[PDB]
Amino acid sequence: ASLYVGDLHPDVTEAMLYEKFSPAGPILSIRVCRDMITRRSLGYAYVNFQQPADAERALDTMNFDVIKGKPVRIMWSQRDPSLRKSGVGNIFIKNLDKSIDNKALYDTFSAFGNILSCKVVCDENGSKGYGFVHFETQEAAERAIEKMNGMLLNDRKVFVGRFKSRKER
RNA sequence: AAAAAAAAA
Repeated sequence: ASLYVGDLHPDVTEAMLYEKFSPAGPILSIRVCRDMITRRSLGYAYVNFQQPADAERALDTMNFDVIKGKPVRIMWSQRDPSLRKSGVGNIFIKNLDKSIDNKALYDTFSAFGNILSCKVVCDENGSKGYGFVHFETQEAAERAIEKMNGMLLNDRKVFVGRFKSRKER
């Protein structure tokens, strides 16, 4: 019943998160991670629910909601970076229809299996064009590719390939 | 063109 909720605006507070998540169910605790001494926020926080059926509800309901201008990425807490660093179930999407946001991106790929974390990246002028979707399974990822890479999504043709970090790149 | 993230203070 622990949730990682990130992509937070450097000013979002534990109080604002409480007001945000409280509706999903009773909270055990909320904590926004900040730099040891400067206290500068680290752009993410833990939201601990009392009932996992609440944490799960909040995850399946408040995902992508905007706070102080930013869409929050919510996922089950998983402090071991191994999978993330190894992007095995992680795919890359290029050439998005701008009208395409996180939610839209989630719905389109969720069919292939459980996705751990997805984000359509945007900048001041919006949708920026691409994003990623980390599936819990590389079998899921394999099926996403192929069954999506190419075919037109919102008039536009998309490129779906394995993630490939900046180094490989 | 385009190639993310997470330090329980």
